[PDB]
Amino acid sequence: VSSAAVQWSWDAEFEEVSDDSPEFGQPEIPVKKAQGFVPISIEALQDEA
Amino acid sequence: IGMTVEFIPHLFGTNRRPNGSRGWFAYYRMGADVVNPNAFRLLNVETAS
Repeated sequence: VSSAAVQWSWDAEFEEVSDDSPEFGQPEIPVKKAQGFVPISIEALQDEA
Repeated sequence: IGMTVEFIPHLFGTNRRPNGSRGWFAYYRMGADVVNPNAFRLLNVETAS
């Protein structure tokens, strides 16, 4: 979630205020995948050190 | 005085009955001015039309 600050103002005595509700936004980040694979022989897995 | 925040429990509408909303009121008091104008110097780079 993201937003900004409210805006103040210099007012006099008995002066009505004005609403200062801020606005909001929303960033988004998707999650993706990566992979690697290698096949080996049985004889080899036992011979190579 | 510093920053004070207040919680108004009940707002009204154009017919002086509750309209289902609340609020947060805040205010601040301070003031300043320059006493001796000759203890400063200010450079003014003004662009001719």
